[PDB]
Amino acid sequence: VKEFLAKAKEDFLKKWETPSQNTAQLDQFDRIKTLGTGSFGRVMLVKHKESGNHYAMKILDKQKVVKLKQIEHTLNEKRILQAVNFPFLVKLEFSFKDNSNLYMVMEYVAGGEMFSHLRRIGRFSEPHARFYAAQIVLTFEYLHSLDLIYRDLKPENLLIDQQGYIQVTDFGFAKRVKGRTWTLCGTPEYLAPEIILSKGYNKAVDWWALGVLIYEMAAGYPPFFADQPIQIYEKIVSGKVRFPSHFSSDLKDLLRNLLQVDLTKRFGNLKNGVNDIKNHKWFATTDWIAIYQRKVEAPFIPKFKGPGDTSNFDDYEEEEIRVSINEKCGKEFTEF
Amino acid sequence: TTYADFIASGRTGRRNAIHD
Ligand SMILES: O=S(=O)(c1cccc2c(O)nccc12)N1CCCNCC1
Repeated sequence: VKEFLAKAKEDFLKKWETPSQNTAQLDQFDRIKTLGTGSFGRVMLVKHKESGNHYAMKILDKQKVVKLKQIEHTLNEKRILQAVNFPFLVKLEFSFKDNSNLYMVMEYVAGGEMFSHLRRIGRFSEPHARFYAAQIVLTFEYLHSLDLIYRDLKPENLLIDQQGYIQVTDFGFAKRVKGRTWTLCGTPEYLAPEIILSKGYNKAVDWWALGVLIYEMAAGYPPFFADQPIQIYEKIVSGKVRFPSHFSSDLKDLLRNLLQVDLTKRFGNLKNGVNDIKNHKWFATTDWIAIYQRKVEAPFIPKFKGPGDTSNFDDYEEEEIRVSINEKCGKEFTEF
Repeated sequence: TTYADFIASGRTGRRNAIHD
């Protein structure tokens, strides 16, 4: 582990210090279909004419990014994503920009969002959930060792690849920070009490989010849900959680430790770091090495009717890609 | 049931992030 991380960090820093840029053009691709939508732009299934390969191209309207004051978070996303490298992290193939947009070409993960499958099937069996959880556990061990904080873990941001494994996508709020940060961001249901209470936080919020995910995958619904966000935050800070009667005793224990309001006693944030999690009973049958290597059998394998298939994604209205004849927000995105 | 309440809630669809 420690040996591994050490090398991973040296590779990350080389790219972190000298990120790549303008490694493609819009015309080197064929726009096929919208795979999802965001606030600054849509993610489109695209085809690299030269290689004939399929990619998920994330488009960001520079002006909208500026209106929402997401400039730094956006630069954070491209800078971090172009430098990391882990099995369960979607890879950024190319990145470029034009008069009005920023582009990030990622690998296309046909399997679809965990969200879709999870909502449809209702809930995952504990073993099934343990499978995905294990992957998130290692992915965070990786990310955090790089001084990175993901800040937006949720079913919507996890894709299932052809082998049935997880691919974390969307680093919109990822940040490289040693020490503590204060930005209020993330998704309501998954927010740590610290964030909601504007007290300054760290990686610990990623572990609390892990608890929320595991609970949602196991129960079929979040540990804290309501109709209005404010009602949700009230539930979160109350340090009161209810578990489905079917949750195993081990599972409930692991969750009581993750959804720990007291940063002094929250798994992942103790002297034993992540090991307090890896060595937890609920993960007894989990062979961590076997997971990182993708040797373990995937409990679910989304199949596709061929390359370019988008049957695992919802349908969105198709918006044309317009590019002003005038450069927009040039100085703000110079390093992109 | 908890499940029922969730399914009848308005937050079963894709949830957006909060910038602010
Ligand atoms: O950019 S996304 O991570 C995304 C959505 C659909 C298919 C993808 C794909 O296949 N690869 C990488 C990212 C993808 N995204 C959509 C915007 C809202 N955030 C949730 C997921």
